[PDB]
Amino acid sequence: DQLTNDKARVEVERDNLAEDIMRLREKLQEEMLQREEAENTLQSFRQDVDNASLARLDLERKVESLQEEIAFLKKLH
Amino acid sequence: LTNDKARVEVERDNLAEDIMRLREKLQEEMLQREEAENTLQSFRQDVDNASLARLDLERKVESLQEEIAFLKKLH
Amino acid sequence: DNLAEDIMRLREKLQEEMLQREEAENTLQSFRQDVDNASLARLDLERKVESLQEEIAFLKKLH
Ligand SMILES: [Cl-]
Repeated sequence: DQLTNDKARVEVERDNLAEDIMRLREKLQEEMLQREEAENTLQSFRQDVDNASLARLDLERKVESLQEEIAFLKKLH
Repeated sequence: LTNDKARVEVERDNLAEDIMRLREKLQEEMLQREEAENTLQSFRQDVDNASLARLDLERKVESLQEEIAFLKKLH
Repeated sequence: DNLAEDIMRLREKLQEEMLQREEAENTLQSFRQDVDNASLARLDLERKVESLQEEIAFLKKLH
């Protein structure tokens, strides 16, 4: 009968909508995870950069000292 | 046949709830995305500053090397 | 009918978010390369500074 077919069809449409929403949800969650990993990696990079800043500071101090010494040695000559 | 209407109302209500949750999670995702963006720009600034600083440091080191060579030539 | 449309809308917005995230991770990779290069240059400058200290010590020994 056409009635049962129409009923089944309506149910199928409902199922399509629900599935579509599920598809969006899951993809969104994938984006969430990837975002999280990206954040972690970026933070590691932050740490690395900060350490590099420390080392660079030390090297700059050393270079200043060397500049003073060279300055004096040039004063001598 | 009011039951037929009731069932439809139930289905639509459930679908509506799903849509809501989807919207909320999407909004949160957008917020976190904003966060990540700001953190990214900040990190870029840090990288640029670091590069500039060590460029200056490189030039200073080179100048030091030159002065050293010049002083060593006097001996 | 506000379900089949609000679904397409959220889908489009989601796609935009995905593209955004892609651009973001690209930028992140670029940052990775930057970090590597920075490390190389840093080590190089460290060795240079060491050498400078040695030569300075030499010049000081000459006096
Ligand atoms: Cl450095």
